Amino acid sequence: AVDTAEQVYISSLALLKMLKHGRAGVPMEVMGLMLGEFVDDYTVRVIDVFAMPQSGTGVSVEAVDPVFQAKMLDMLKQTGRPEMVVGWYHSHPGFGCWLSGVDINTQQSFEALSERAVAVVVDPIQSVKGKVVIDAFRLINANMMVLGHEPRQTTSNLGHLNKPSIQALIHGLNRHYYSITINYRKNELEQKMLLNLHKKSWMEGLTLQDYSEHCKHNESVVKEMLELAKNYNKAVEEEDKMTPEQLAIKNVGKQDPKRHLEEHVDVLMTSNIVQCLAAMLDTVVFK
Amino acid sequence: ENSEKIKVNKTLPYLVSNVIELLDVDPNDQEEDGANIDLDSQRKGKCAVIKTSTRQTYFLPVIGLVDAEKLKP
Amino acid sequence: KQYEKSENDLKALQSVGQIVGEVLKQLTEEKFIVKATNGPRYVVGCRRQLDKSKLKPGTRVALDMTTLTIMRYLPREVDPLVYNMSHEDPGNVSYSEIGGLSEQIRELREVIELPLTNPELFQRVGIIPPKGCLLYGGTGKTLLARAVASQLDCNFLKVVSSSIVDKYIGESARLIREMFNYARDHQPCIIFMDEIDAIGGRRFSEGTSADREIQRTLMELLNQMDGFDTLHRVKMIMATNRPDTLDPAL
Amino acid sequence: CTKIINADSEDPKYIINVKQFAKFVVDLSDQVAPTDIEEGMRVGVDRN
Amino acid sequence: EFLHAQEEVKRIQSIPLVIGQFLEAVDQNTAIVGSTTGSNYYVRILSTIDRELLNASVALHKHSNALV
Amino acid sequence: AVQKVVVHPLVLLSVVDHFNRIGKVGNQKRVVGVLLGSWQKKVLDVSNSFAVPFDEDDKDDSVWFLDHDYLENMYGMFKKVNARERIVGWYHTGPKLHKNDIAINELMKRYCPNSVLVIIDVKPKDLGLPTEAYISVEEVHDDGTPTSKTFEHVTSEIGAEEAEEVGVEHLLRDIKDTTVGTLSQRITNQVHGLKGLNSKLLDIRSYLEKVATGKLPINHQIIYQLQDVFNLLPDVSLQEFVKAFYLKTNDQMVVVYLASLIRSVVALHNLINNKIANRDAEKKEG
Amino acid sequence: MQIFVKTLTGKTITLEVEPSDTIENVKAKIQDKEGIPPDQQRLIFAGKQLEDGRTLSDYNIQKESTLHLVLRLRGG
Amino acid sequence: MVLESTMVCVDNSEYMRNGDFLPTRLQAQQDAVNIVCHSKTRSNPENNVGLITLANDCEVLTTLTPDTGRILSKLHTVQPKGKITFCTGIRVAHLALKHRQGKNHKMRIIAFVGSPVEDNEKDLVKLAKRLKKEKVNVDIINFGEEEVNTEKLTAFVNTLNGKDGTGSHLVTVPPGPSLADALISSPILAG
Amino acid sequence: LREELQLLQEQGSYVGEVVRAMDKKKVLVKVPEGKFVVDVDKNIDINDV
Ligand SMILES: Nc1ncnc2c1ncn2[C@@H]1O[C@H](COP(=O)(O)OP(=O)(O)OP(O)(O)=S)[C@@H](O)[C@H]1O
Ligand SMILES: [Mg+2]
Ligand SMILES: [Zn+2]
Repeated sequence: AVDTAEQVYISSLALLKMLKHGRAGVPMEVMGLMLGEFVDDYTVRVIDVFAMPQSGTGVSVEAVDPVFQAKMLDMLKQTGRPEMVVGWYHSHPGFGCWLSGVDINTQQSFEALSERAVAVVVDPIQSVKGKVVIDAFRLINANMMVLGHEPRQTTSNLGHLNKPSIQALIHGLNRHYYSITINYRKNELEQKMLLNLHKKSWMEGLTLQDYSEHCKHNESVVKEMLELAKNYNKAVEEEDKMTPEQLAIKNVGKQDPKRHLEEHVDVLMTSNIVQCLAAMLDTVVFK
Repeated sequence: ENSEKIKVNKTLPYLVSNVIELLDVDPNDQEEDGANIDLDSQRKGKCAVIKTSTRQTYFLPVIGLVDAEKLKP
Repeated sequence: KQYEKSENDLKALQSVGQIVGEVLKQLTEEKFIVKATNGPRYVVGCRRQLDKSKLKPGTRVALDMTTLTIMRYLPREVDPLVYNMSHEDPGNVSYSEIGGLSEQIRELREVIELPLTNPELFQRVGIIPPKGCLLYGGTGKTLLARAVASQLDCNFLKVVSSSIVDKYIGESARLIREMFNYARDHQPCIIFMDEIDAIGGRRFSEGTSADREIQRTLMELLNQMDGFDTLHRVKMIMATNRPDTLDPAL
Repeated sequence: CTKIINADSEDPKYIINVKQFAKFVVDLSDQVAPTDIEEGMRVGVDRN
Repeated sequence: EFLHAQEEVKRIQSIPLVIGQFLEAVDQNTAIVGSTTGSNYYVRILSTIDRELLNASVALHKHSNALV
Repeated sequence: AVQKVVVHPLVLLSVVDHFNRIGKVGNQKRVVGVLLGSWQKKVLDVSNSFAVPFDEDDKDDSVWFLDHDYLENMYGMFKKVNARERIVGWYHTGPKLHKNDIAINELMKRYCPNSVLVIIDVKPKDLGLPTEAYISVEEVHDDGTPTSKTFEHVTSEIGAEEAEEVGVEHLLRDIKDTTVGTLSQRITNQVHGLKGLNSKLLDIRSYLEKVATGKLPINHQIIYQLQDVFNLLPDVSLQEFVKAFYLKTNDQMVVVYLASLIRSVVALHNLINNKIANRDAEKKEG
Repeated sequence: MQIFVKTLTGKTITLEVEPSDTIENVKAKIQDKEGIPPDQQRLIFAGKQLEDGRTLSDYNIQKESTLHLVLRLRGG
Repeated sequence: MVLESTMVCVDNSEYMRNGDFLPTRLQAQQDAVNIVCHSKTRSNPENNVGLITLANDCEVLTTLTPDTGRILSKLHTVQPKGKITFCTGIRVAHLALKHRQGKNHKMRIIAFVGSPVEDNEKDLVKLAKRLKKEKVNVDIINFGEEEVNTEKLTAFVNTLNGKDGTGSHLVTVPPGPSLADALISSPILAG
Repeated sequence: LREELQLLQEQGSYVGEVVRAMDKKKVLVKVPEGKFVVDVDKNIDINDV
């Protein structure tokens, strides 16, 4: 049996292949393989990911020639080192994460050879910048659903941590499959070299900024900042009046001075203090 | 078995509708494998458009079982 | 072969019909605000390999059920009503079959057969040809129309002038709209109304109620005929049983 | 409540008509005599 | 961390959103909408809304159908 | 010929994992692979890559191998699984610009006309951008050889994409310098880039190691720029460069003097907004 | 005589058969010895797919020959 | 079957350009390569046959592939012009067989030399003891014309099958333009 | 603010108009949609309705 503390380790490399292939053909359900490295009865490690040419419909998506599969794995053994189809994934476009009535069927084909084929959903729409609604699954027997017997024999307080969505609960969870808690394998091998490689620049700051127009832009804000302060020479004057909780609901048609009047003060500061300081270092450094 | 499965999914409740137009455009250009779909843009025959009394209009890429030459607008 | 037919059915019976849609405008390279003739409208995504540029306001699109995003787009559509209202008379009617109307023959001819080929003489004078005329008078009027129809093979369109009306809210006007649309589709084109009298009507003090949208579509056609469209290679042909009763402006 | 349209011999295949929803190629119930469902008539039909 | 939550707030602000027109509010952070559905419904708002820029062309959530 | 290159963080990452997969050789291996991408609008794009089997023996280091069947079929799969994708050139792991990369580019230019290379970093420490790319130009000229060919660096940056910006910003979850205000410029390029100019002053100090002792080729074409730098060293402080500098300090600070004057009044209006909620509740509530 | 087939996971199995056996026979045999029905029995040898009606003499597949199987992926 | 990988090294040197052998020197050794790649394929279907050269520019002309349609295409107007450089011919032969998909195959190389070589015998004996530490068996077959009694090649084969190697040979060239299908009947019959 | 994302997915309210109410604190109310009757939220007196 299982302990519902399965803890699927994935990587820091596979998920970018997951989302790029998932989003380049997003409204169709694209899918692929999971090529990883098995460990003990509890955990599993999926390290590499590749897709195949597919043929789809609106509600269904199939695969094509199987030759593609064996020839791809031969070339990945000879270059790098050999592995094994950890599992398989697919991509609900903007749905969420569940096993539909056809998604459950090819899972049933894959769980026969190895019983631990991990079924993975990636949604490349719901993922904005933070959360990436992934939620890997695996089947449970509908024979024990007939028995009314509750499976998986909870022997650790690590399963019931993440709560399922109600929309995935409308679907087959939890009558034919279960969820798995996952995290990410992170290391200085990779974590240091995506941070210190992505957002970097070279001259954007040792340079000046359109020197006749920066001082011109120091009037393009201040000119309407007069009349915006005239509204601030207006709105305080109608206080000691109708209970300023009313002055929250009422003022939603037009812009207030008070919040907008500290908005430009930050802008009229950092545009000046940066451009003044960066000019006064080139006097020292350059002769 | 195929005709039997058809009859299975050929249940007795049916949606009435009337013909609007029978579309015939080319397949798109150009298609690739990877995320291919044998359904969308792989030929020129044949498509059409219809409307149930409930005022809906869906695009058919696939004709279905019967032929359409017998049909018309 | 039979089993092949069967599997063509099988593999054919998994596609899904797709929501016919229309686009109002657009916000981003990816944000699109469209609306289906089902009714409502919703923000909707598209495919990154299908000419996100060619989607001008006015285009015709299709949407998937499941996720409601753009998958494919289709060219113009032509409301099969007018289609089957377009090309149904193969009459062998010939000028030989007719007689006693030579002067009328030529009169009609100039205003519908002359400019459709050569415009020179007119600009050489400097006068736009007319747009639409009609006769008035059992004298072979309808028959003569059917006869003259047999001289284009591309661009004759006839309408009975009464089936045009409908029972639903207002789409009768939409009909004439599509008509003039197809007119501008094939710039040489001949639309025809048979006894446009009944639909014609006149002025009233709102006696009835349907008279309201009747006159609505009426003034609709009024506008469509001679307002904000450079009438070019488009003749209207009408006839009556009493050329009194219609609107004076018409 | 439901309205008939027309039928065909040797096979049920009747045509129904309803108020707001569209029409459907339909079938009767065995539990009634197969006859008196001819055209120009009002009949009852389950919701589902 | 507030900023982290404040950026991740937009999970509602996904693509399949219905189109409507705003009508009126009666309180802070909550109001009633109007779409082509005509049927009107009284729903909340989110932080990211500038209350000040509100005959409001508004989009609404597909399933839950709230102000976005 | 080429404006610039655009690199995604995937192909940036898709070399590191292969550098891990051959890291068990221990002794010496450079990662060399096929770079895929689609250059459009005179801007070089880089999308996908893999790595080809490649070995090197130190004695007579002119013997390379590219298993082109592995290059034929896997690109044929990649041309299948993405027909938008094509070859864009190649790359190598690039610590220190190894010698075989003068004819690796000439070995496989029969696929890509402008077969561009990319030098990446596996042990990141710098103050710049640790992705480098060259281009192939050849010359029958100057002084060196009748057959002369030297690589020239076209500028390099890491392009982003709306799909992958979701991924990388979820994959960071680490120490960050967001909330760009008055301080982000102070540390992205005023703390940092001044020390960025260190390793470029010190870089030409490293070529300067040949005054009488270093390597035997002397100058010819290195000093025409160095003669220019002390020539294009900026103007001295005697002219109205003194006077017009005080002029703009006497203009830029006035805007700061107005803006700081506003900052005191706004928070004072906020002060009464707390004295309205202090005194008018102690009698009411208690 | 036996044969050999490897799944994408790297499995290694044999099947004592005779050259007059069809591929469908092997389909059933490893349906009993693997579980997957012949539906998703997409098998490859010599980089080629086999049809289930031809004898083993049609492919010259000898004993303990290194075939390769993948399922017939068709979810959605 | 038996695990090897047959790697042919063709001769596109400039001394092989005349017409002393009857059809062409090029086509006569070509069909000699054609029949041995039918002899290695049909005795073992796992062996692919690709060709390398040992000229001034050691090019991968055709990739190491089991198809010969690229081999049959390139060997017409192959331009056998160039200075021989055999001292790097050991390196372009050995490092090729480390790029193979299997290292459990037997490393078997044939080498066609039909030109006068200017190698150092002191350099190849350092390369031969290199092949002693690399455990490589190469049967060098001499074609064309050369220094008679293959100078430095008897000394290389002896320092190839030394240290319990005892299995490699040196098929020397007869200095007569006869039909070369009978000259290579000794490697195709046995080792 | 870290909870409305698990609050706003809730369906909104319903705008109704009452001609009048009656006993058992129930209310005949309209919607262009037909009328109905349900209870009142205990927090609402009906003389005020
Ligand atoms: N000038 C004519 N020469 C020969 N036959 C004619 C002539 N005029 C009418 N007919 C015959 O009468 C028929 C009537 O022609 P129509 O064009 O239908 O008449 P009409 O003048 O339009 O009358 P209405 O409007 O239907 S009452 C024709 O089809 C011919 O059979
Ligand atoms: Mg008539
Ligand atoms: Zn799915």
